[PDB]
Amino acid sequence: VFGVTTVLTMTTLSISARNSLPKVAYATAMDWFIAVCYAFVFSALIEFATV
Amino acid sequence: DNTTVFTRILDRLLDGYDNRLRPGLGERVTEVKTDIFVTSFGPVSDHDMEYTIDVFFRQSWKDERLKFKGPMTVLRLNNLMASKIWTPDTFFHNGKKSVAHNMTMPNKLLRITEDGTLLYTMRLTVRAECPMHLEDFPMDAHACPLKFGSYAYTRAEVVYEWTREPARSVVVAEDGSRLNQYDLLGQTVDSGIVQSSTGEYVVMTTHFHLKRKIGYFVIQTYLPCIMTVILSQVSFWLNRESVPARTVFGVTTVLTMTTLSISARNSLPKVAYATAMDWFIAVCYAFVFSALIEFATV
Amino acid sequence: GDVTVILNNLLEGYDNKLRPDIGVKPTLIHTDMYVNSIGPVNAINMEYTIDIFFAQTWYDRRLKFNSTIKVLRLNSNMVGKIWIPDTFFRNSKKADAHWITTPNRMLRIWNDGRVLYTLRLTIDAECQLQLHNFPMDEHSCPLEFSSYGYPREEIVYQWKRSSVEVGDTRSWRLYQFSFVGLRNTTEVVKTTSGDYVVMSVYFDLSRRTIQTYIPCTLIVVLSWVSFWINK
Amino acid sequence: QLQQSGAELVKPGASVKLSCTASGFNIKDTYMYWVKQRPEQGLEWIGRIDPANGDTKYDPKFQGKATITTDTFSNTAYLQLSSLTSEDTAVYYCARKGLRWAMDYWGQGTSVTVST
Amino acid sequence: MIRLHPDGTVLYGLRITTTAACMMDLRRYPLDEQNCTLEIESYGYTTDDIEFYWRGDDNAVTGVTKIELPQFSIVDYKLITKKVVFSTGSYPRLSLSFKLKRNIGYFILQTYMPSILITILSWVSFWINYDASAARVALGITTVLTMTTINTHLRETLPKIPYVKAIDMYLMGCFVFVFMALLEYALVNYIFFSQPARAAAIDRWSRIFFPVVFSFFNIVYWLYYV
Amino acid sequence: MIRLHPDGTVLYGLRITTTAACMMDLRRYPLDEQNCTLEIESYGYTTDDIEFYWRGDDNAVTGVTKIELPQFSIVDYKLITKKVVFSTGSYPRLSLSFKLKRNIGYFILQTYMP
Amino acid sequence: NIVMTQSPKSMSMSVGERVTLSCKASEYVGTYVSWYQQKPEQSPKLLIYGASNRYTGVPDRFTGSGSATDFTLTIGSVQAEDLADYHCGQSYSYPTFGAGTKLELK
Ligand SMILES: *[C@@H]1O[C@H](CO)[C@@H](O[C@@H]2O[C@H](CO)[C@@H](O[C@@H]3O[C@H](CO[C@H]4O[C@H](CO[C@H]5O[C@H](CO)[C@@H](O)[C@H](O)[C@@H]5O)[C@@H](O)[C@H](O[C@H]5O[C@H](CO)[C@@H](O)[C@H](O)[C@@H]5O)[C@@H]4O)[C@@H](O)[C@H](O[C@H]4O[C@H](CO)[C@@H](O)[C@H](O)[C@@H]4O[C@H]4O[C@H](CO)[C@@H](O)[C@H](O)[C@@H]4O)[C@@H]3O)[C@H](O)[C@H]2NC(C)=O)[C@H](O)[C@H]1NC(C)=O
Ligand SMILES: *[C@@H]1O[C@H](CO)[C@@H](O[C@@H]2O[C@H](CO)[C@@H](O[C@@H]3O[C@H](CO)[C@@H](O)[C@H](O)[C@@H]3O)[C@H](O)[C@H]2NC(C)=O)[C@H](O)[C@H]1NC(C)=O
Ligand SMILES: *[C@@H]1O[C@H](CO)[C@@H](O[C@@H]2O[C@H](CO)[C@@H](O[C@@H]3O[C@H](CO)[C@@H](O)[C@H](O)[C@@H]3O)[C@H](O)[C@H]2NC(C)=O)[C@H](O)[C@H]1NC(C)=O
Ligand SMILES: CCOC(=O)c1ncn2c1CN(C)C(=O)c1cc(F)ccc1-2
Repeated sequence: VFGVTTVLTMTTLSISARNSLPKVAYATAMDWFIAVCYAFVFSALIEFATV
Repeated sequence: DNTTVFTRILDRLLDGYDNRLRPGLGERVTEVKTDIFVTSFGPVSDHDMEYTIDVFFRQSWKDERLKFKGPMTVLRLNNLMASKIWTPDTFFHNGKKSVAHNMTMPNKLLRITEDGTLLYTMRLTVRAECPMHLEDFPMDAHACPLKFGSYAYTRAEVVYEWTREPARSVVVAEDGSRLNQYDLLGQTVDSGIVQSSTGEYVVMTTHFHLKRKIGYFVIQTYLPCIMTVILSQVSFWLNRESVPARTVFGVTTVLTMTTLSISARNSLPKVAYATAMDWFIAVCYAFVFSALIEFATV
Repeated sequence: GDVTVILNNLLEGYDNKLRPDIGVKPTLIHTDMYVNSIGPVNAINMEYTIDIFFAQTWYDRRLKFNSTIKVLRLNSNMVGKIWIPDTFFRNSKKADAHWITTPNRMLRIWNDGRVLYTLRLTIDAECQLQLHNFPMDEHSCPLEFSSYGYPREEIVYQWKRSSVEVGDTRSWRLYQFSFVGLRNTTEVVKTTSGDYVVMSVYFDLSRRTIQTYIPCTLIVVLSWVSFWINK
Repeated sequence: QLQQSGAELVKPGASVKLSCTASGFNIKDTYMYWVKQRPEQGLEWIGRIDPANGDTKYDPKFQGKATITTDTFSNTAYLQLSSLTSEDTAVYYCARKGLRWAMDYWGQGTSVTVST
Repeated sequence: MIRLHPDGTVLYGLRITTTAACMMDLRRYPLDEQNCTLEIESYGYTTDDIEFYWRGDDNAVTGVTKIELPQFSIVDYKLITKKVVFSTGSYPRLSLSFKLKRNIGYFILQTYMPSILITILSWVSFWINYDASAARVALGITTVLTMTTINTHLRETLPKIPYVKAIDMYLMGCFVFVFMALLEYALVNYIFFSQPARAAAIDRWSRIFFPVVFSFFNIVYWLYYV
Repeated sequence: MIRLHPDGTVLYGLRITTTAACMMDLRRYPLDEQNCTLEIESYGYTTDDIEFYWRGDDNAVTGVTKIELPQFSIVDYKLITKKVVFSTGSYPRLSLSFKLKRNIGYFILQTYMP
Repeated sequence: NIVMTQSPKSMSMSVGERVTLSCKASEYVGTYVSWYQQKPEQSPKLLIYGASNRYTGVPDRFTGSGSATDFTLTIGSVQAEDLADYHCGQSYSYPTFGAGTKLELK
């Protein structure tokens, strides 16, 4: 439940975050921060899955 | 001075020409000839129920006063000349918001033959209105009309006739169908007479036929329904002892049906009655409840 | 041949700015309109679309030609010259006439004055929308027109015998409502300039979310099946 | 309104030329048709000419066997047959389009008989 | 502008802004090539009175080397001269045409990965012992509904075009895969009680046959639509 | 309209639809008071050339009471007369300003109580 | 090619009686049917053009009605001279005529 909560919040955050900004080829200086949030939360999820 | 002869001819031609009077006022009626060359058939809209069409609306009528004796025998006059001579008023009985282009110079060619026969054509962008019947959605085959008739002149003064034989008048271009949902079939033309409070007016008619394509909706909604029903019928082959498994299996099929129906019914335009897809979705949605209640009584 | 002579005689010594009978009793314009279709009606914007064929008639002593020609029709090229009465729609938000091929206007001058002037329109009007009466709700959408620059002492409207028509009621494209009735009233309105005679035609409509709240409550009640399952 | 040539008698294999003269109107306004009628049978369409541009069409069964040319100045339309067999022994008409594409004015018709 | 000359050579230049319409084919979307056009021609004069031709085929069109699109990218532009015949005459035409090619890296990760992940997770269920059947049943159900929800959510952010695409065929393929996997497990669960060796073989054969067929299908797909 | 008079008093009237722009401070949303305005001035004539003044100050603007917005409510309107200085000269100006207030009861139940 | 089936083939009716003919059109023809009268050894004449429209100089008893693909001629009080041949022919496309009907009085 905890992990599903975190995942759903991250996704619903990322949608609007990238919606407020135009669609350019390169990655903005906010895509990196979102991707680091994302990588940490899914690393925690994989850790839970293997434990 | 090679243009002076033509300028003198033209100035003598317009000497005392009264544009308010149609040709042959007290004599025989004026007989306008019409012809359409649809360049591209625009995007039909279900919500607003309007369809955009592009035309090269051609006209031709015999005016007696413009006859001349000259060397060229066909005057290809400019676009400004078209306003001074008589030009028949031809509106569209069911066109909401049309537009005549003015891109780089008004798009109107005016040809005067030696006999007196004129030619007059525009490049309109018509936006008509066609009522639809969605009772067979999404398998409907409905026909959108287009009615254009003379205005301010009764039938005793102006009569429209198709330029060529009616089968070969309304022509659609080969690759002009910039249309995605539907598929074009053909054309149908039919003269007529429409009586009103003012008088009897002549009214040409054109019917364009349309048939919706189903290939998208097959892989969109129907096939997920069939898959979900087949999946919900799988429960019977599960073991009767594993109760929670069968319960979850039955509930999730209803969940899938709800998601699928919500996703599908959104694109449907608003109507008062029930469309033909609604019955299929309702039955596809009731069979899973049947299977669930069956599991319950078991 | 002679019609050009008649027109040139009518237009000589004719002044466009002045309405007929400026010093004596006011002109009496008769009005008659024909509703073609009623556009989509929405409750949010509180407005609706209509498409009518406005037609109005008035005597005029200066157009009194005498000849054998009883009636002369005219194209729209003549409207600019002779007098034409200003008439705006007080309820209009955005009104535009139609010029698909040419200006859509008609002009008919009978033997003794009595000009006829008709023209197509397309109007967007504010309809006072109320919803508490539901299921017995009966919305009334007004359309009221009146002169702009002339007081009651200088112009007066009046309807004809029937003066309102409808056609093809099945194809009016309106879904949530349904056409029921139609009435007509005349009033007098006082404003900054003076007193204006305000015609008014307003016809009634009746109504025939709930399909979307069910999938939410269904999933809510259905999630509870978890509880009675063994731990 | 319309006149045609007198009765024609010709041997098979030859070619005969028929004429339809229009008096009272310039043909360059309307079209011109040609219709044949066998004894005790229904009418049958042959061709169609436009004197304004010279365009012509033909019944696919008569294509190549009939030729329609017009003289705008003398105000007449001519129908010249090809090598004709002994079969087509019938009356020929010339018509002018009416209001709703109904051929209203008809000629008296000429009789072409193929004999030896 | 108007710029006369001593020998009568006028030069007339406007400054216009056209919202042209070009047929776009999205069957191969996302990775597709679009050829958009702009046809210039006369209207009142036939080919007997006027003639059109580009004034220097090399430098007839400039500034294309500098245009920047947010998504597409210019590849090549050509110049054509034709003669079009309508029902009234033969009109002169000139044409401007330049292909468009989309960027690749942004959309692929956004769209394709979730379905591949769902298919791999549906594969994860095979290793589980047949004793704890409820777990694999729950997995085979959750994968189906998660895939359906992913499809429904993806069908909104994409541009609404009512004809068949390639990404839709791909998603339907993945849906068929997970559905076949769940039917396979249902069969195994029903037939096991009569004969254990049948299921003990089918598990080890399916574990190696699903990924092979999946990779073969993807190889065919990415060979034909790239 | 054009209305002449025996003493030469012309009267010129129009019927205008203006999509004017007013600045809205939303630091206090949704419990805020808005001051949206409409500013009018001459353009080619300096203050040595033309003079603006409201006619019938009490009755300069009419029909405000009948106005009813779906979300706001017209509390009060005031009238102003000024002289503005630009780089080219001194131009006259008139102003119309009326406060706007929100209906808090429509937002209380929908936002705060959860 | 459009084909025009006319029925009946031949019918006889007494004087002053009601007579009705039919001209079924296989393909589509949008109200361009035209009825021609041919007395023996003369030239055809135009009775009805379009549908329910009488060409000038035609008596009042000749009346017709039309539809999309079904067409009907309705004579009123038949007279002595009205005995002739009647042909229905569509001009929606390259025109073609019907077989023809002969009406002899009895
Ligand atoms: C601020 O600036 C803007 C732009 O700079 C101003 O807008 C312009 O306002 C003027 C003043 O009225 C207009 O001139 C007049 O427009 C009317 C009606 O216009 C209609 O048609 C327009 C196109 O005009 C025609 O010509 C083209 C050529 O191809 C044809 O395709 C058309 O079919 C037309 O025939 C069209 O653009 C207009 O649409 C717009 O305007 C309406 C109304 O505002 C809007 O609702 C729309 O949404 C849209 O924005 C409109 O449809 C014409 O009728 C006038 O021409 C006649 O009248 C003159 C004076 O009476 C006369 O001198 C002319 O010769 C002509 O008269 C002829 O016809 C008479 C019968 O009607 C005869 O009796 C007579 O003998 C003669 O033969 C005139 O053109 C501009 O069109 C308009 N331009 C634009 C782009 O909107 C704005 O007004 C300015 N604001 C202020 C406060 O001043
Ligand atoms: C984009 O689409 C346009 C048309 O929609 C393409 O234009 C076509 O280009 C070809 C060139 O490959 C033309 O062929 C030419 O044929 C003439 C015949 O004499 C000859 O000069 C050459 O052999 C030449 O190849 C063709 O006429 C032209 N127009 C068409 C097909 O209608 C265009 O090539 C497409 N691609 C690009 C990058 O523009
Ligand atoms: C919306 O904001 C404007 C901007 O301030 C308000 O206008 C202001 O109104 C007050 C009084 O209504 C003006 O005060 C006046 O100052 C002159 C200066 O000589 C004085 O003579 C008057 O007796 C009065 O005190 C003030 O100048 C004016 N501000 C501007 C910039 O014009 C407006 O009132 C606000 N809206 C509402 C509804 O209050
Ligand atoms: C009731 C007054 O009606 C008009 O003022 C009117 N003005 C123009 N027309 C009408 C009649 N009318 C309802 C039409 O639809 C119509 C149809 C035509 F083909 C030609 C003109 C008109």
